[PDB]
Amino acid sequence: PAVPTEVDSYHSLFPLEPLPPPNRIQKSSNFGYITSCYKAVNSKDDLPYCLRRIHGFRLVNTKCMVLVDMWKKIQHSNIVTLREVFTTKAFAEPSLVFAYDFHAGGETMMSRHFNDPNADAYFTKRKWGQHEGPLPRQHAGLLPESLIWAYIVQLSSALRTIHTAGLACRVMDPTKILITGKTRLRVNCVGVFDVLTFDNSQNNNPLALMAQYQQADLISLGKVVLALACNSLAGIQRENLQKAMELVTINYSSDLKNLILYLLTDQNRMRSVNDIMPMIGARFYTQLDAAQMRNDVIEEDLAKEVQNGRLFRLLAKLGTINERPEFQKDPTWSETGDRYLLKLFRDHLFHQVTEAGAPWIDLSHIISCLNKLDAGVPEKISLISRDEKSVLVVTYSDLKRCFENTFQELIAAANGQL
Amino acid sequence: PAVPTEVDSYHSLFPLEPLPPPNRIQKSSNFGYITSCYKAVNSKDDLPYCLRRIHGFRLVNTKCMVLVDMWKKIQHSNIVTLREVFTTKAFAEPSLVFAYDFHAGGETMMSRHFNDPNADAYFTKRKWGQHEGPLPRQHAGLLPESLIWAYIVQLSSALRTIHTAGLACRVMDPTKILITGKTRLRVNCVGVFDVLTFDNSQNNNPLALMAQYQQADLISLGKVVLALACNSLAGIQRENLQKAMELVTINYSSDLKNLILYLLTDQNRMRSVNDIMPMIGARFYTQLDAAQMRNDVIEEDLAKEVQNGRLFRLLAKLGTINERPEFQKDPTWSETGDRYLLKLFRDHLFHQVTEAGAPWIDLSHIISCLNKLDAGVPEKISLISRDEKSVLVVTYSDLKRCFENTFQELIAAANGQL
Amino acid sequence: GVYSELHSVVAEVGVPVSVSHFDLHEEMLWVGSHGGHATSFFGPALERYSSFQVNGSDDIRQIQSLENGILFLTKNNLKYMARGGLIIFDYLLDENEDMHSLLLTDSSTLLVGGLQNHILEIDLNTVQETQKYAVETPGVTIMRQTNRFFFCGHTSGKVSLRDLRTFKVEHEFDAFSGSLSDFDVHGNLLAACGFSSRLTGLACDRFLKVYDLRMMRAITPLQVHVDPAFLRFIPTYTSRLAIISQSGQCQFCEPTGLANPADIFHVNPVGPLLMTFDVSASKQALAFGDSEGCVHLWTDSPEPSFNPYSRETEFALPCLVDSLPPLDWSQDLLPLSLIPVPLTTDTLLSDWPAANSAPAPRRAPPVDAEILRTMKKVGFIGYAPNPRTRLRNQIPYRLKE
Repeated sequence: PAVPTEVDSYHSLFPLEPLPPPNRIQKSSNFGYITSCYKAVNSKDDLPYCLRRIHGFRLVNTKCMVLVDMWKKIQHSNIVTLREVFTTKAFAEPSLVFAYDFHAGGETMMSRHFNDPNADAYFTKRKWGQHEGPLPRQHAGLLPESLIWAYIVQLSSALRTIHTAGLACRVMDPTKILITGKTRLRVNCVGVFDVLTFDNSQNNNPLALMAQYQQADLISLGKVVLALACNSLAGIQRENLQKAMELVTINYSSDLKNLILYLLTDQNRMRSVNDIMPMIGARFYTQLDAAQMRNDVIEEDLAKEVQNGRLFRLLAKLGTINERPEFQKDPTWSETGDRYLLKLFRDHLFHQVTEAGAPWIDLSHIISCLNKLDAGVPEKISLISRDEKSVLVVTYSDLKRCFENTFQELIAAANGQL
Repeated sequence: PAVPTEVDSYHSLFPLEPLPPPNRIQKSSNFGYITSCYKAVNSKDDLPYCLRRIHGFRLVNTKCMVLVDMWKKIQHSNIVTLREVFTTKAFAEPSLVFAYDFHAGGETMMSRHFNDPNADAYFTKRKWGQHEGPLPRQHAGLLPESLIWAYIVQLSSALRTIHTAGLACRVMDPTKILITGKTRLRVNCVGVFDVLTFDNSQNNNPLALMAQYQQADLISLGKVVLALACNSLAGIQRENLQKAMELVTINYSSDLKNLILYLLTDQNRMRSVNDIMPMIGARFYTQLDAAQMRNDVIEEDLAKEVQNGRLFRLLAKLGTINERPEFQKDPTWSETGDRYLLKLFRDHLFHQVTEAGAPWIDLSHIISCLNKLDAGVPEKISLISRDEKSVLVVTYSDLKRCFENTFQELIAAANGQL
Repeated sequence: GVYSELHSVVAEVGVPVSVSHFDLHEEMLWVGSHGGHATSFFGPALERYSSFQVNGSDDIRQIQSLENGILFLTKNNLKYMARGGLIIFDYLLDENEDMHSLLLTDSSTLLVGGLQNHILEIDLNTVQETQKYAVETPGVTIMRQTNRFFFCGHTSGKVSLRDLRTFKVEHEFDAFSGSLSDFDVHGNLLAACGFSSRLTGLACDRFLKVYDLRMMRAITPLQVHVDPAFLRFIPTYTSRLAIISQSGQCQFCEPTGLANPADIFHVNPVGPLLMTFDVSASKQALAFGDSEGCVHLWTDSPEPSFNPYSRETEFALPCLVDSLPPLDWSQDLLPLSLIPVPLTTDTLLSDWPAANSAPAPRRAPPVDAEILRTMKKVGFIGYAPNPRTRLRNQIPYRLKE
């Protein structure tokens, strides 16, 4: 109730992240301002959108919308695509809200793989006058190198797409990647620095610093990948660069070695990501095969319940057809009318009881008769009234004819053709 | 009468291809012997299998079982996995049955693509003397280049995963590649020549000619993909090779022509799979992206249907709860009881009419209200009685609670627990 | 040649049988009561096949068995219906016509008549009256057809022989000065029984009026020891005349012989009154429907075939409840597809149009302030008078144009 639930088309807000208190003068260090995260639902399209709220920030210049348009034109599987950004005032302060979709179960790189201080303990520990023994070639907790390779593949593809679009992520930080499921990655906070550090000082040409931002992206990527290799952010420090290099030498392949060399030790040039494409080599296939096998599992699983929306909409039609008051007067639904069979059919389906008078309910029997009716099998079934005054044996196909005709009549009456 | 019912552990054998007549002395052109195809079911693990029967054979040397073991350890996505091999005499002749794991819906290269003779009529039946003018820029039958690049990716990955195990598929051919679905590929008839053409000529070393076999595999792959490019098997002919090259040059990509040149032209070296990798380039990621989009489709469909099934459970309860003669005695079914409200809810679900009173048939009202019901949403619902006297405001949570109690008491009574 | 009791059944308790008719295509028999409820029975085991109310008011007066279905006759309707109860067609007759008599001339043409002075010839497949023939003597309740003439029995006590094509009256017999109870035609002989008017009034005539079709004249009437309300020629060996009295006393006689009291047997001498009677085409079964709704079968064979060429009669299997695997309703996670599902290629029965298949948001509106104020809570129910500003289950959603 403290937060105004309604914002334009958005409703039913719920806080997602640990909310920074309104008295928290400490701005988030990732962007230099106070940020909060929530989820809402759009009334324009009935689609859910997570929202990111800034504090105390003012939309000064309008030129950024060109880049925001590029953000909206940019879509990718492993990116949390930018859909919209806007100003709000219903809150305690004028704020800027970024509306993305929500992906439940997203978990950051720290929370998934960097939540243990013991992973950092190797770098943080200092051997105080103690001989440094050989490092365990099987470091406890070491990830399969394939996972590292997969993460590299995803981030590299993201960088490729963004540079092809001619934009800069400037968000290469494990804090802004969510591992949906097991391997699927999601880069986060797209355009937030684009608006926060947006300036007009660059002679009304924002494209001046794009190459610098790209090189910063790649250097940050090298540091992140090294931290991934060390399963510890403490390795990316300049003091531990050589320790990280020797750990890479001890544990992982020359491919990863050359990677970190090529990146950490800059080539004093506008390095092209294409230059690193062959380096991954044959591991690409292992990745793609893994994906394909995941597909092969789920597609298989699909066939288990293909018929259920079918059969639900079946009983939906049943409910919208039976127990219609407007028909209780029509003699065509009386015991002398042709449609009394429908009433008797419903009574056999639901109202059938045991010989001892106990209620007789059997979902399997229900389903089986449903299957017979859906097939329209030439099997004949018997219909008995409550008092056994009148009994009729009829094939399922005539049931099909009667139900289709009655539903067609109801549709025509609903649509004004009667 | 030519198909025995039970062969070893397989029964229900159904011929899958038009079987050659018993008077067809002509050995199959693809395998050099009499061939037959059947679909059988395992009696042990109850699984579908495809049976390829070869005629007129007796085991010469048993060393081929090592190769068969190699295939039994080979598990690749795009390969028809070979399950077992055995000897049978239930047929008129002692025959060999290959049991592979079974997939439906396979359409071969020719069946999907080369089935159009006019696609071959470009290479064939030309003017043969009339001035051949400029080639039509849109050659009929041009495939999506993304699709053909995906096909070459799958083919190359299959070849490499085979070669790393020290074997040769040697069966790659248009007629021997099926297309499960639309793009996913499957290569059939694996591990056959290992026994069919099994000789101790190579010093009892089956791997003596592995390099020759793999280079022939590369050559045949090149021919296959050239046919794929031309939509005409006449293209792969030596006398149409130049026209195939020129058409591919006019139409498709430079990386594609260069790959064709590498694969087909003998480069006097043991050509390596790694060698072709850089020339596909970004198309690698483009394929992976398309795959992830298909993933995001299928998972969505699952998320629909499973929920619809859980809803069906509810509707079933509704069906067994409405209008029973025993509930006619049950005070809860009466108006003073809660279950009359369930009755009224049924009325609100199916008996909706317009402002003019005309019947309103629409799935969306029903589905939304039932989602509110099963979720037990705190959103209220005003239920106005049939006799139009009272309006009752009840939460969907309360409606769900009373309805669940109704159904569970009814089922307990029917089972006799009450 | 001696018919004895095989079985007796109750079509309807306390409601008289108003007409009965063996099905000539199957081992079936149809019994209609005066109250409008009809029931078919199978075999000597008298087993009920189908049972339902054919019409709410009009009693049933004739049942006709056809190859494709069953024709039911009431006072103001003609219903052609399937053996299982599906209505084939329903030809409503004029209320001004006391519909009584059917005549299946062939597979598709029916002659319908009664106390009215006209007989309607109707084509069944078209469900249309094709001809209307006038009758100078209304009251034709008995109708029979042989290879030579139409035999019309009139309530005036006459029998008219009419041409099979033009329907014009060719020959007439004044069998009785009062009323006609029954008449039958076989080969070269016609036997009629009925009521005549004497000084004491209208009473049943014990002298059967027997006419020779060969020489076209009445022959010596056959004096009987009962009150003949029905006559029927049984051609087992000779043309035995099954003389039926409503009191239950029935008799065998010869069409030209002498009535022998030793040929007198009793169906229901005490109690029920014989109302309806028929003989199987095989001459092996006899049915009497009485005034209590009871139908009695006498057979000269222990297990006769109602027709020597009788086709199979199908029976419906009961629901096979125990064969399916049990599924716990409280268990919402079990795979429901364990139930066998046969497949058919035709379009799914209930498929929905695109317009009615589109989902949308349907957020329910809040309560009216008026309702909130006037709503009094009683336990868990909300008791609030209807505002009367909406329709019954009017759409709570504002439909987009």
